[PDB]
Amino acid sequence: HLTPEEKSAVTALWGKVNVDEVGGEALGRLLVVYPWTQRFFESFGDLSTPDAVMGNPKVKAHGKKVLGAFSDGLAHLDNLKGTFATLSELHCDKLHVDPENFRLLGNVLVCVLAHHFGKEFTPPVQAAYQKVVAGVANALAHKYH
Amino acid sequence: HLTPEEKSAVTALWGKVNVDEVGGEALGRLLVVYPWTQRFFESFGDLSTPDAVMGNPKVKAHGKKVLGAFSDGLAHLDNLKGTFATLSELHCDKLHVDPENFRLLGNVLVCVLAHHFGKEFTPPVQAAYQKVVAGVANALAHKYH
Amino acid sequence: LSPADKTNVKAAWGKVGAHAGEYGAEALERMFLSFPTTKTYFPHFDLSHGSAQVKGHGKKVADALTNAVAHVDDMPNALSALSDLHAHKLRVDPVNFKLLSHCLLVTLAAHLPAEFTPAVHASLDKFLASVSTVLTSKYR
Amino acid sequence: LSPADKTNVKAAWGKVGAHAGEYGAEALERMFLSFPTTKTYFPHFDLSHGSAQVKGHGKKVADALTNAVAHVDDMPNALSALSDLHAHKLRVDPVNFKLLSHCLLVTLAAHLPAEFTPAVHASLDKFLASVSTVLTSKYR
Ligand code: HEM
Ligand code: HEM
Ligand code: HNI
Ligand code: HNI
Repeated sequence: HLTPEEKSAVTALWGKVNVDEVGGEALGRLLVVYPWTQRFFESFGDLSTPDAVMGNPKVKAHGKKVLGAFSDGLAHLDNLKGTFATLSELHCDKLHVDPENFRLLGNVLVCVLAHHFGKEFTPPVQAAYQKVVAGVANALAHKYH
Repeated sequence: HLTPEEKSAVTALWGKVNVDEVGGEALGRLLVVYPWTQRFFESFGDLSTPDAVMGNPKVKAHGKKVLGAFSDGLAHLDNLKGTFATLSELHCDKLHVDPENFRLLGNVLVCVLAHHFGKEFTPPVQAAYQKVVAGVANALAHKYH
Repeated sequence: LSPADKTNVKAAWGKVGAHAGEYGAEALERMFLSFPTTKTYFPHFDLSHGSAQVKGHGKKVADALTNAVAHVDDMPNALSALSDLHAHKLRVDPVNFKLLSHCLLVTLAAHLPAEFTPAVHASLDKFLASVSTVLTSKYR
Repeated sequence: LSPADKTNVKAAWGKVGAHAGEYGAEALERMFLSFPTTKTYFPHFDLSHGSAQVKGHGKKVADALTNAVAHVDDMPNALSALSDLHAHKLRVDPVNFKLLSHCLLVTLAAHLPAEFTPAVHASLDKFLASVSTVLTSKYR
């Protein structure tokens, strides 16, 4: 739940996000900044150095997948649980990703937005996206709860 | 969401719990082990040394109210969100408590149940109580989500 | 903390310059707007946009970090005075440090894009974390 | 970490003694049963009750803590070989460390009542947070 000014800011800035190098930059930085997340992607090959991760095609392609889900959820703001239900049980039941890593990826995404948009990603715009990423992270952790 | 045998073990051990002391001990241990939690209890007084926290009459009396809230939760394991509706609102909107502190108090309670029951508190018994204290914390965190 | 993480932080904060006081102020500004619960720790303060109290406290926060980068191996002894403030008197929930550490990372990425590389970012998140753990080190 | 904590941790392991390997094995079983996710790091292991390999692995975790309590002041260099296999090879989530520390505290609580006091509890949890911080200090 958020104000229409937040709804406008979150959608206007997401319209500038292309196509996507942001998805790969976020998944990449999660594997770099928090290396324990690499275990879930052991079949992606080399992830030994930050460059190996950023230059990984399997990471880049999977990056496109994760950011695509965010875009889907950004339309279905009012119902985040039903939208991410088909993905919550995946990560929960047998993939076994600790729900803290959901909040880490959300925050890393927010860092990528600040990196790519700069001064455009103003503090009230960050605040709006925070409510969104907390939402997505909670929606992807409903199956554990 | 527990096994029938788990519910038998949980209720059996709980019926042997000293309602007068176990509560105050869990709250006391929380304030000694994690002393940032003392910011929510400065009205209680003497919390300087570990000996003062455990002797504190308000920590003991309040601990008793907290243990009561766990008992309620055990009685209605299938309606935890509902059992802690006013408390989730109180702890979230009124008190500011971070949901991670609920997870810590529950874990300190498990330590207290191990300290009082010894070898009677076997690993499958703890396994069943982890599901409970995780349930209570999640339900007590429902108002942010 | 790694030797490579030590140079990565030293290079990135060496490029913040005297505008560190503004970056700290921005980070605070961000934390208050993004996580309003963190405002309980500041009743004595005015947290509106462009406030002198936020700019002054931002300077206090950033200079403490400049003191931290210089004493990368001497952190529990150099930031001892502040560990007494944050852990003994303020008793700030360790979660709040995670929120400010995050907001600062956002500020750095926004103002210094060429510097904010995945390798630099990782070293800073590690740096801020070990700074955070020192300020919340001894509680009894 | 205060030397007041040391007069509790060292004295606590003084009542542990030979039962170290025994308590380490119980903590791992407590962890596997209470948190079935931690099992992912052990598919090449027999996780059944009374398994000699969990018992043997328990002894290893136990002496590693005895080695850590000895070299308390300079813990990163002492457990660097451990920091190399957990962080780099196995890629263990830091949460799983909090889980083993909790289970280790539950074991000590269940076996040493007069010895598991609020002071020792706080001192052991701090020490366990530190030991698990050392096996998380080198992440790239
Ligand atoms: C997770 C288990 C917890 C349970 C079951 C629990 C339960 C309760 C209950 C039943 C009360 C009594 C409400 C009242 O006085 O009317 C209470 C009050 C309170 N709790 Fe919690 N609590 C828990 C965790 C926490 C934690 C972790 C903190 C802080 C670190 C906290 C801080 C407080 C405070 C400050 C009050 C005083 C409320 C008042 O008297 O107005 N609680 N809690
Ligand atoms: C990056 C980590 C942090 C650093 C380096 C930092 C640094 C400082 C410094 C240098 C001071 C002033 C020193 C003095 O007055 O003697 C200060 C004060 C304070 N800090 Fe922190 N701080 C940090 C994080 C936090 C967080 C996360 C909070 C709460 C959410 C917080 C709350 C306070 C408060 C309440 C004061 C006193 C403010 C005043 O009355 O002037 N700090 N901090
Ligand atoms: C660190 C682990 C991790 C995190 C934090 C994470 C966080 C997220 C978040 C935000 C919280 C979202 C929206 C998201 C979205 C996705 N993930 Ni996640 N994923 C993670 C590990 C995976 C893995 C692993 C897969 C593939 C599963 C497999 O068996 O290969 C995955 C697959 C996906 C898919 C593709 C579905 C499919 O298999 O067809 C999407 C979409 N995801 N993941
Ligand atoms: C759940 C994951 C996990 C955690 C939290 C964890 C936490 C700890 C802690 C925390 C206090 C300590 C002191 C510790 C110590 C050890 N671990 Ni850990 N280990 C873990 C997974 C392992 C695995 C996996 C191995 C390899 C065992 C084997 O033989 O295959 C391991 C091996 C060891 C060894 C043996 C290495 C050797 O032979 O030199 C020691 C000692 N450890 N581990």
